[PDB]
Amino acid sequence: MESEFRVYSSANNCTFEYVSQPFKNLREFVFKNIDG
Amino acid sequence: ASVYAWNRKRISNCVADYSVLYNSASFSTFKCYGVSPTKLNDLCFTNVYA
Amino acid sequence: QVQLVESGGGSVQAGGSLRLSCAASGSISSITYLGWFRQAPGKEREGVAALITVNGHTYYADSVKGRFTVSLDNAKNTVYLQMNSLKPEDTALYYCAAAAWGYAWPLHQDDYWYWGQGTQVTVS
Ligand SMILES: *[C@@H]1O[C@H](CO)[C@@H](O)[C@H](O)[C@H]1NC(C)=O
Repeated sequence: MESEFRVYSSANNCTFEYVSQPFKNLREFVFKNIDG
Repeated sequence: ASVYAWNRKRISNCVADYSVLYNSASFSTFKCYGVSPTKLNDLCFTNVYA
Repeated sequence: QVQLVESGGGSVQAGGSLRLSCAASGSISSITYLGWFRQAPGKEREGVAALITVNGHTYYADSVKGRFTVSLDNAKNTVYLQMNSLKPEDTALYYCAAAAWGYAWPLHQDDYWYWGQGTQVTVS
């Protein structure tokens, strides 16, 4: 009841990876993609 | 790797200095086609598969 | 864009000394590698000496190892070839070659070189 993982089963043809570090809370984001 | 399995590896988001390759004192045939080796470190290009 | 004029030839007895030079004119900073060629009568043109302009490392053939040396003069833009302890098998046509693509050992005729006019070195 602390772990569940059934979102994908596919591990072929990877190109890129990136690992970093991260009602009461309001979170905001903007997603846009210009010229790659 | 072998010549039946020389993989087209994507090694990305790095740097690679070639001055230590220049003073390695073990090279036999250093051949850079297209661009001169003297202007290889200061200016780069994309698709840096090895 | 690279023009080479060479000199320093002549005749000498075996055991003597000679000194070749090869003056470079044009795009001096694009030249990365100086190779000295040698063509015996009845033989294919082979490689004797090598010089990297950036690093200063020298390469020598097995028949000229311990007797032949190569040096660079950046003030005069002229590579030097000093011959010590000569033997009469060295009677050949000598050539100087300048490269602008990198350094390659051993020397090969089929690659791109800027070729000199050639000089005669005769020993006996
Ligand atoms: C992996 O992706 C590349 C990029 O399009 C493609 O060329 C290649 O054929 C793919 N490999 C396989 C086994 O599908």
